[PDB]
Amino acid sequence: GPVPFSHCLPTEKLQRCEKIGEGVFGEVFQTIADHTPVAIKIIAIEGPDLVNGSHQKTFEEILPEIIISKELSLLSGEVCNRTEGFIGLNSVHCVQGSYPPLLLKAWDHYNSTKGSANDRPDFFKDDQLFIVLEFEFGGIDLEQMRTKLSSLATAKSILHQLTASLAVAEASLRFEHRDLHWGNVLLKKTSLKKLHYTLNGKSSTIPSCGLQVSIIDYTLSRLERDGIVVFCDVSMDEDLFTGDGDYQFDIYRLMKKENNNRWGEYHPYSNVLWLHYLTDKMLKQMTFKTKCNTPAMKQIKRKIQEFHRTMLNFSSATDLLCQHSLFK
Ligand SMILES: Cn1ccc(-c2ccc3scc(-c4ccncc4)c3n2)n1
Repeated sequence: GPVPFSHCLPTEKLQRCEKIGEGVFGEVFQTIADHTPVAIKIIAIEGPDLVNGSHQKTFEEILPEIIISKELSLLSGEVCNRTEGFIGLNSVHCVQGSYPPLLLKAWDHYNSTKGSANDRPDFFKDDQLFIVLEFEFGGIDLEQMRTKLSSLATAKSILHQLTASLAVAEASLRFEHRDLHWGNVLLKKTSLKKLHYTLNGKSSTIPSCGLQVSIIDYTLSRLERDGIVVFCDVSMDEDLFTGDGDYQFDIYRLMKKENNNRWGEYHPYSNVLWLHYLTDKMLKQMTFKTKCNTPAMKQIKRKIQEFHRTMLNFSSATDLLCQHSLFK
């Protein structure tokens, strides 16, 4: 059964913890094990207390996120349908105890530097259960990189990586992310010039432009094996479908329109919608350190604009990857 925090986070690992994200779900810390950054996602479960204004998940209610995390991580090791484009999962632990004071330290630093929407997680008792997910460190989200990318060539690499990753997960797992807003796309330096994927036994490469993309956050995600479907049933959620101020909140409505409010079904067109929303962010809200000044550059720009105009007439990330001119 469950282990103390110290089994996941021995002192040295606790001491190098630094907070890098948060949600209603809980907290994400970066730390170092064997000279290697990792991301620790910590989720309180099974307790009656509100956390960040919401009821804690049960073990059952958190299983889907663990299952989907695992399935997508394992694609990096598969043969017919292989991608590294989802965040690697290193380990999952069920932990019991009060929140480590050293994590409160890191939580405070973050709250005074960047400010938190969360409760200070200091009210947990020594019986409190958490799930600790240890992920590879995927880098920084596209939203925080709004002003940080080199050029629209980078934008194309990112759309290519995302399209291939989703297409491999479509082919393998009948996967839909269902929440791939620009907070859920992480970017990391790679020295690899070419990134590799395999779709239904056919291997290809994507120019990195120095970035490795990692997809994160499976809150809303859906996939299946041998006809067992893991999905988040939002048929009755009301809030999710009433946002505005961003194309993001249209996608929730366009998904529900596409799937007739049946979230158990496979509608890979949801992945096309999210890729459309991301293409839209690339063209409208990203600002690049270099514009498209030279001929070849304006070419790429027109191709991404042509992608923006055309991609919604494709049925899946698989259909885009295989049939869209952007990728040829
Ligand atoms: C199921 N799942 C897989 C990753 C995630 C997630 C959620 C929120 C946040 S906020 C920051 C990260 C993160 C950053 C860097 N490297 C990995 C994860 C993050 N990761 N959830």
